[PDB]
Amino acid sequence: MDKFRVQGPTKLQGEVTISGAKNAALPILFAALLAEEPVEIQNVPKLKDVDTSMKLLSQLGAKVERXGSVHIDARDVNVFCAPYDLVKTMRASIWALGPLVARFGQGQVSLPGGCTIGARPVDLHISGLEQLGATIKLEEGYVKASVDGRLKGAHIVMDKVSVGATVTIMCAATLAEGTTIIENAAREPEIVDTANFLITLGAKISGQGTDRIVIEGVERLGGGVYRVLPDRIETGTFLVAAAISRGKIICRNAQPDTLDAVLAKLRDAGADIEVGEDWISLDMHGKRPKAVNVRTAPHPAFPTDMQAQFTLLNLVAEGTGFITETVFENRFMHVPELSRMGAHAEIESNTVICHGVEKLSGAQVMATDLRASASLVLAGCIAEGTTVVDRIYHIDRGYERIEDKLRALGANIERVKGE
Ligand SMILES: CC(=O)N[C@H]1[C@@H](OP(=O)(O)OP(=O)(O)OC[C@H]2O[C@@H](n3ccc(=O)[nH]c3=O)[C@H](O)[C@@H]2O)O[C@H](CO)[C@@H](O)[C@@H]1O
Repeated sequence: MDKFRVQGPTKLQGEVTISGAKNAALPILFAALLAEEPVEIQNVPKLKDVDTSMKLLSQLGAKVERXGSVHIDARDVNVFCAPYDLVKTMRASIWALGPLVARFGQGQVSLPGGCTIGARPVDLHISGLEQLGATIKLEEGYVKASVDGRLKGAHIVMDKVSVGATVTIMCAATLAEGTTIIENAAREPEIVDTANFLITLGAKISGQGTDRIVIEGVERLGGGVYRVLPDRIETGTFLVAAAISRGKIICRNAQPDTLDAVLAKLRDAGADIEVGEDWISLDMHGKRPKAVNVRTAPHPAFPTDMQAQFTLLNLVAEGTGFITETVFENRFMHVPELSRMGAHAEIESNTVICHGVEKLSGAQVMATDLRASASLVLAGCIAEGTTVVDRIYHIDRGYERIEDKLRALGANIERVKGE
């Protein structure tokens, strides 16, 4: 079991180049199952989930390869049951279902894996596909969908906002007969990116980025070339790294408009932030950040994917701040671990009350999920002494070369293989 051994304290400062969004690359890779011509996807991060997705697509019969850019030729896909081992290791696998039923009339996928930060049901994906005409049966952990002929467009009012289900419905709708209107659609930047990728292939979609997406189905999608947008969560993670470090960082290959809420909160924490067309700089001017109150919610509000990181920020900030997590019900797994490092926090229902301390102490901590793992590594960088983060495999799912990137900022980190 690989771990990260981190020696602190170290001030993280310098520059970092942001990789493509984990969460845009993934839905785009699965959306490629709809493509009847080859596609080249550029700026795809080298992440465990991307590798898993490529193997999954290959096992469905698509020709897949990469390198910098990922190439997919799904013309001859001929297997419609996603392999269990690949499906259970990440959340993104659920996205193989919609394209398979929309293009081939059938698809079978086991319930997905991914961070265990909640029960994470897929009822909205199922309900959406059923509204488009699919028949779905759940048996022995597999979601089995089928339709005789094409799906048919429908006016779907999502009764809960969901990033993943919005993607499932939007992608499947592109091959349906007629027009689909998705109400209460998730507005995340990755939904916009996925929609634009689909449009590149010939899909007819509008409203992406708003609560109402309209899709006019077409007979078939072609191919194309598309570059994935920057990872806003990786960007926020490194901005937080600089903030808690009382340092400065410039993030290159960034997309500032995907982070309005996060940047505003960092300014509230005392950060001096500037933005360019494709970069973001943060400078603490050597000052300890000020605690902030945060409430997570769907985009454009503060993202749940930055919650663990801001929990860390508050725990070393001046004063008391709270973070209310409204999106997932089991996303405070990092709190007990940070407490092992000297943090002062109390959990009250869906809110963590943080009381910042001057400095954390190194300790043996356990990564419990993706964003928690990144938060513990950052904690290790600023803590006094040695920190060992166990089960760091979690970090490889969403951060490309975080070890190298942190080292370039001044971190003393070593990946230790086998205890
Ligand atoms: C691979 C990927 O893109 N992952 C991101 C995506 O996941 P994901 O797509 O799973 O996020 P969702 O938006 O769907 O989940 C949000 C909330 O809706 C619930 N829900 C979701 C689907 C469903 O069918 N029924 C249901 O009840 C969830 O369990 C959760 O309580 O968005 C999340 C929220 O911004 C991020 O934190 C994840 O990193």
